[PDB]
Amino acid sequence: GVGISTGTFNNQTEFKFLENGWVEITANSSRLVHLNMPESENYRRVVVNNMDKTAVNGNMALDDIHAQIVTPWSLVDANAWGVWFNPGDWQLIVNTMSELHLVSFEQEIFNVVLKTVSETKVYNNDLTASLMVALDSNNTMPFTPAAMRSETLGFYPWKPTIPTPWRYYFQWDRTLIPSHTGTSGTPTNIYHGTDPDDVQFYTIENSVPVHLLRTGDEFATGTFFFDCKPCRLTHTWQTNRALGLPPFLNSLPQSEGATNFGDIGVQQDKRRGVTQMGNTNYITEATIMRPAEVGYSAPYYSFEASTQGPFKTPIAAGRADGNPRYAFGRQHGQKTTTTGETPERFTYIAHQDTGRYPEGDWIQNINFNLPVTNDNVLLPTDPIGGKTGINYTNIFNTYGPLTALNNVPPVYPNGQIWDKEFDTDLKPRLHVNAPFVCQNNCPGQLFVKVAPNLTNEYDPDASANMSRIVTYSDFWWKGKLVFKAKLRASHTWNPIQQMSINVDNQFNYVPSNIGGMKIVYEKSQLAPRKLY
Amino acid sequence: GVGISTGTFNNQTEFKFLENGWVEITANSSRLVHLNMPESENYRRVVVNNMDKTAVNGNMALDDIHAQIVTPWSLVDANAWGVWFNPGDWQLIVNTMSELHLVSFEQEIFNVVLKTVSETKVYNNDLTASLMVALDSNNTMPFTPAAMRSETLGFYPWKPTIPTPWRYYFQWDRTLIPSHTGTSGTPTNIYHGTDPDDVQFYTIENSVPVHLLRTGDEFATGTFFFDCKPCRLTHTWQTNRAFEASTQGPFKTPIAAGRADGNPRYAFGRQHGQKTTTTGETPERFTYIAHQDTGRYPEGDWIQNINFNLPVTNDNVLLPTDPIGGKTGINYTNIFNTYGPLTALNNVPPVYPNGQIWDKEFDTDLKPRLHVNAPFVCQNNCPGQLFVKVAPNLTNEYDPDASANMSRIVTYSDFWWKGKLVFKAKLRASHTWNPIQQMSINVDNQFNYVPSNIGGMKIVYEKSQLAPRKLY
Amino acid sequence: GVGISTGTFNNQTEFKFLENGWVEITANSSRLVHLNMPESENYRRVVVNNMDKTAVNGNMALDDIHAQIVTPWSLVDANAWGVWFNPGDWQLIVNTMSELHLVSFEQEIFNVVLKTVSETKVYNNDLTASLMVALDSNNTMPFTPAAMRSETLGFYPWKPTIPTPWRYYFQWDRTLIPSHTGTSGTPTNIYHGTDPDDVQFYTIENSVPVHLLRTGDEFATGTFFFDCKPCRLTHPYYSFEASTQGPFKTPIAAGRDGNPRYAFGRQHGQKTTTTGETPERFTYIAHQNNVPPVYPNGQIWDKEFDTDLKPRLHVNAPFVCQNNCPGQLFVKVAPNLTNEYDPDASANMSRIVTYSDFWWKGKLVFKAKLRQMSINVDNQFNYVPSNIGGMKIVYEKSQLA
Amino acid sequence: GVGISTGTFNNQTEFKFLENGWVEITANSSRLVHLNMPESENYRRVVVNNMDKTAVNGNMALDDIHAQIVTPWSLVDANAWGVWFNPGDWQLIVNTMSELHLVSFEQEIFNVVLKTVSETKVYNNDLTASLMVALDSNNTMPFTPAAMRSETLGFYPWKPTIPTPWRYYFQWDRTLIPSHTGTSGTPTNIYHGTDPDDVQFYTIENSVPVHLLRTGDEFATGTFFFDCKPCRLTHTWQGYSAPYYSFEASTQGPFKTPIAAGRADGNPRYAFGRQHGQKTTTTGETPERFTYIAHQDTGRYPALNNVPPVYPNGQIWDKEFDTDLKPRLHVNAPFVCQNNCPGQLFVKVAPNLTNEYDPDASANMSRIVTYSDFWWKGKLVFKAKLRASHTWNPIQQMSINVDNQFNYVPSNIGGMKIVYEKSQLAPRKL
Repeated sequence: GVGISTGTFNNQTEFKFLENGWVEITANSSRLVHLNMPESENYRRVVVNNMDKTAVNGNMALDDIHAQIVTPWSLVDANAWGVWFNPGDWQLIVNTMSELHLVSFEQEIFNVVLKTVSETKVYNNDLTASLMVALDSNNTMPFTPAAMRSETLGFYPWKPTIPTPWRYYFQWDRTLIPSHTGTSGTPTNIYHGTDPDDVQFYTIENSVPVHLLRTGDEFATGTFFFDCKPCRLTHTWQTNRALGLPPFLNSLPQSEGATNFGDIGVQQDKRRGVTQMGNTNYITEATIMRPAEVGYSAPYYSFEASTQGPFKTPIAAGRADGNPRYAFGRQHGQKTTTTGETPERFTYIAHQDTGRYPEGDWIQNINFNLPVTNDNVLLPTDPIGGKTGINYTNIFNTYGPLTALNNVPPVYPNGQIWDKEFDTDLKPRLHVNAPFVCQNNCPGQLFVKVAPNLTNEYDPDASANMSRIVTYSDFWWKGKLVFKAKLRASHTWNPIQQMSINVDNQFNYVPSNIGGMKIVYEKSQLAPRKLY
Repeated sequence: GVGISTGTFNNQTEFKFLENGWVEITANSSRLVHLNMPESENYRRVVVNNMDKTAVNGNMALDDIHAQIVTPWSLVDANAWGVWFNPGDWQLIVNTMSELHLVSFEQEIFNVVLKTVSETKVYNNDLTASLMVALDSNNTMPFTPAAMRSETLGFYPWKPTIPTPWRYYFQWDRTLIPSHTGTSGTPTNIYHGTDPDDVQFYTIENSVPVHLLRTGDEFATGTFFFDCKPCRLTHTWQTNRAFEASTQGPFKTPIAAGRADGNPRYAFGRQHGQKTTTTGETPERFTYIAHQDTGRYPEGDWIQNINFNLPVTNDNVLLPTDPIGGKTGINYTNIFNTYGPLTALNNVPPVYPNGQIWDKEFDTDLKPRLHVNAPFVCQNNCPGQLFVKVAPNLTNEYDPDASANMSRIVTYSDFWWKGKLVFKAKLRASHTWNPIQQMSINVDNQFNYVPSNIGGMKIVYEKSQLAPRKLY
Repeated sequence: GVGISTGTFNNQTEFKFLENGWVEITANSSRLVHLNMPESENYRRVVVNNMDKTAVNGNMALDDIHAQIVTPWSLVDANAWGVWFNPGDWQLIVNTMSELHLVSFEQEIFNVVLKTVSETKVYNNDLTASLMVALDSNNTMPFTPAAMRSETLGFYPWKPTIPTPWRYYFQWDRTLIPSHTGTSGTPTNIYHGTDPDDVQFYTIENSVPVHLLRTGDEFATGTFFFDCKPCRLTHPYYSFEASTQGPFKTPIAAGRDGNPRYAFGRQHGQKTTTTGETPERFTYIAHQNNVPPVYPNGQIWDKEFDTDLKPRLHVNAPFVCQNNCPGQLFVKVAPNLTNEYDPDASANMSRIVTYSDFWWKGKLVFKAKLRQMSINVDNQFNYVPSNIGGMKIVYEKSQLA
Repeated sequence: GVGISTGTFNNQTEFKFLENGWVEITANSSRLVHLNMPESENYRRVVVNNMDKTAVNGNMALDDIHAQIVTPWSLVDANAWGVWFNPGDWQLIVNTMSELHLVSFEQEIFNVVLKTVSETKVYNNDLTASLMVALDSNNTMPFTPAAMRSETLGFYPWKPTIPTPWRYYFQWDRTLIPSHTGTSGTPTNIYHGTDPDDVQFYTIENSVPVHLLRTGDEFATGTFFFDCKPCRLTHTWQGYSAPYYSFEASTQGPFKTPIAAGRADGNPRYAFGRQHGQKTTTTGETPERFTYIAHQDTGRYPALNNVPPVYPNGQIWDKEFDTDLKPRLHVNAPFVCQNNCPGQLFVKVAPNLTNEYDPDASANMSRIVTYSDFWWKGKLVFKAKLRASHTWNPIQQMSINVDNQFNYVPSNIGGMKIVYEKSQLAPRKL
């Protein structure tokens, strides 16, 4: 009936210790989700067009033009680490466990309450109204991970949260020919409408079943089961220079201090080993053959254009090029007592040395005369196309059959957990936004809406928008996300880097006088691992 | 559903007589517990400082500096004698029993009502709203017996009661070098913040399973079972003739048996024994002069020289009259400590109605031999503290990116709490020719035990260990 | 749920004839019972003293002095003949029956309704509030026959009734030396307070269980079986003794108050449409060893004394329970508290003004043995309604033969 | 609970045909019934007296003196033909059938709604209040047929109906010597109160069980089974006489001698309101009337044949007299309940008291203004024999024609009426 609860709030996380060094980490997350009725019941098609800001030359990268289908429904997205683990739990994971698997995910909506507002304001319960709830178990709707906008559920168990108003991209065609400031004339900045071939208009009602929960009953998702490959919570330091057998040292130092270097015994042209430079006798640490290349130079801050306008070419590993910058609000880590629209921001400087240092690169001639003359070496000081600001490494790619790379580290609290794999015939090696990638199917997106609570005046033939009783709902959401992880072992003599509270970072992890809270970013790959 | 009563009120107590002179004393108690929504929904970390009062010299003892996590939850606590027994039941216990054992404790929250106020005031039901209830069965949270502040459930079956807003200590560092009036200058009185090594921020949500109870629901704490050693309800007459500081600042070194010092003074309010029709904020107070005569008497103790010449000369005897440290007012008995391998002590008596029943044993490697505040000490585990909080009834205007405190429909709950506490007690036997002292109603104490014209009750303290016992 | 009926009203009397001239008489009675909040939620101890009147010489007999524990609980008492039989049923009983046995008794509370008042006035329901009901099956609480104070349930099936606010005596000591008019000076007339040996402060909360019925729930006593002897339907003046409690009239076992004089209000037989505070009154001049039943105001049963030696008859009831008597039923609207309650504040708790209407249904079984009262022109209009809905129940004799 | 519907509306007349020429006719009827709270919760002994109108000499027939017990309870009565059969089904019955047998009657009160009125007026539900329902299965209470006061349930399934407030006769003694215009002296015209031998103050509470239906409840009564002799829908054309317009004087004043046969005198003249066949959109207080000129020629002009049915206003059944010797017929209903009759169903809304109540105050109690609406469903089962065409010629039949056409279909402003229809049509050989 009305007065009987239908579920238990639970935000614990158990660590269940299995045989042979595995821990099943069960993350439970519970949230009171608050949902206003939509602005309009009708699906809208809206084009955004900042021609005004892109027509001023040089502002090519600020291109916000897109089309989207604004939708009445709202989405409950739990795909972020902060929804599940607190800083203590994340510490216990990263400091002690070497690899991490997803196992399962499930959701429950329970204890729905519906309320109506009447004008002072009086709030009255509507026992007859219903929360409309839909689960895309089949992944027929366009996937929309809310972490890329920081519109996931809130990361504090106590605060209530709100679901993201749903929307998805529509077709559009655009050309934006770039232009520096001081260009002679206006480039062709124009919007070409939409290709009829590419139209896809989706609706929740026609695509998936919908449940009219009312105040007294639950919605529950079956246990979805992942099959993803392990994310590894440990980072690799070995550049190409640090793979294989180091040279033998003949004059070892005989006293302490940095001044007392050791020296290889024999001249560089009389050394022995394998180089991959057929015409050159010099065997050096730069020239000696290595098994393969760790990381790759990629053309940095390259913007590339399709039918739908320009976009940045992503890069798999950063050195600050490549490293991700997260901007986030007060639900999701910023100090809740701060005023102002301005988001808090961090840049995740990962530990791993799979990146590149472009200012150190160079290319030189096949002849390889040793003290290379000016005409025979292209340096990062040298201009391509006469542009002093654009050296060759900006326009340069060395991906190849020998490139080795790591998956992106987890970013706590804002980074995605899982991502859907593309339906392309040829699929990318990695996704730069989440560690785990769903191979064949991914957890169904959960859509919520409050039903149209009509008034007596309604006439469908009237042109104006329908009159609705102003309704809102609160529903408790409970998630259970299960991981399986392997405890580390101390192979080295020396201890490893670890996350720790200290005098500097102390008060980031406890509330303030007026109860303000924050969640700082914590690095997810601390222990070093052996690449070779 | 809504309209069905989900549990029965019961405040009886049953003396069920077992074989071999034992009794199962079962004490049911039931209360109407009134709960407002939190002052603010979020956890706060609040530092109290009273440098204004301690900086004036000689007021070292008045140090109140601490840090605490103010928590939206409220705590329901039954760890006090007056919750369970009325003066007649206690009379029967103290006059008839020789020893007392704790057996079991259980709880139920039942008949939850949720109500909201709209502006004059008009009062409406919210059948959809829910009371959050959490039981710390594994004792993850710090133990906080409300009896030491006199914030337990009320001691009257019929009056309603309130749960104490929960809070717990958060680590702080402090130094307060003591000084007398007439010291040269202000001594070191500074608050050093918090050691990062020691931070512990607990939340009910991350630690305890939280039950939501709408108006039709129940939450029964299952029967917990104690294993504590007996508490003697008898006092030994025989004797042998037959401030310190640590990281957090100064505290008094407790004493196990008073004569004075060492005799506990209890300050309590109108829920907890004060004449309920009194006026003003002043607490009612008693000092518990226990019967047990094992406590020493410093005004009659002296040290004398090993030579032990009978009429002592002055330099061969130390008296309480003699200064130590040049102080006219302090003598050797203040520094003197006699505790050694030979020392024997009795466990602390029960203090009706304000005293605790049980306390959690310390998780130190080496345990104290007794606790002053409770007669029973939970060794392996203790009954889980029960936390309550009405869930946030939000308005339509909520936006979590807004920094200001969330708007909430003013909501309050009245829920009935029931508990059953079981004791096992042994009857006494007359060994002496003479009778023993027994508590009774007399011409003096008569009107303490019955209401007044305007319906005002009081509960007077009653001595527990009335009958004498042989030490040896 | 809320909207489901939880019992059936019944006010029929069933005559069921058994073997050998015995007949079972089952008197069902059902009343709508109205109950306000307690005046104050606390137990009070209140002393009545009327020295203003009894200090006048010659007023020894007008001594109202006592002490009592005024209690929030209210008592539902059915212990009077008028609650069970209308005058036609009593006519059958007295005309045809020779002797009467009390067999069994049961009660139920059902169809509880709780309502609240917001001030004009609007009467909103409260489905969450509850009615406390308690039953003293073990006879822990002091026995309180409401029929002596004319405080039972009402005698008409259709008029709603109220329970009596419960109270019980607290010990006091008094001396009142009697004096006549024309005495030389004031006699000794003083109140000594209370003896500590005699103190007994009972509470319903500590002594008996309590059921917190909301609205959709019922309460039933088990059927109680009496042990009582049969009642037969066939046939120093003004000496006052001083206890420690003060002076009291010595009861006299037989008639020519003298013969018992009953004073009663509109619920209990006075013409319902008559005005004023003045009660209706009669004196029951019996024809006659044991006391007769008095219809409608007389008691049915009483409990025997706890003393070792026990009275041979009770002047106030025909039947006397020897081992134990039916449990008294107590009721109390639970505290419907406001949001501002501070229990450490001195003042009384602020309560939402709430009231309850609940239906009481009793069954009482008798056994009688078959062995005249009649309507005539003078008494004709006593047993029928008046033009404006008036009603009365006149007194009727019992030991006719 | 509250939100679940308890039973289903049904107003279908079902004709089930059994060979050997017998038809089982099941008249389902369903109504929405509206009930206000009583004027007072008290039983009241009211004497009516019109000595003013009867003191004018010659006005003996206008005598209206009686005593009655006005009762808070209200009566749901379905004992009339129009409650069950629409005119088309009645046409089928009178045209095709020859005789009828009553088989059974059952009733239900279902989907109860209780409401309260607050002062503009604002209407609120009261889920806790209850409707008191009482069925007198043992026939303890006096029999009160509502048809002769035109107080049965309404005849249209769509219009909601009200139950009649219940009342019954209390004994009185009244002498009225007759007179005429020009009589010199005032005749004896006085009221003698009542004699104690005849006093009977019945009350529902003492006589019947009562069920307190809240909102989710139903009160389905049992299935009563009649045992009456057949009623024949065919008239003889081939008698007895009596004193025209005689009045007899028992102790309870003059009353007309009923005449068992018709031709005006003997032909019953009905008078009825808007629920019971008058054009619903007519204004004014005047009732619509017809005189039922029965076809049968048993009367004479200045067993014998039974009274015919009078659709829509006439009774269906009636109690047999409790006297030792019993009448040969009743002038009001075709069927007579030989030794038991269906329980009268009494309905009341229980007192919804206010907080200020004091039962020792003399004034009337202060109740919350509450009213109920409850659905009523009944099922009346008949057993009937199809006729046979023994004559050469066709017999008279009920039919629609250009004159009576617009009696049977509604008007533009939504009006309806039910004109009477003659029941006994086919001639019968004596």
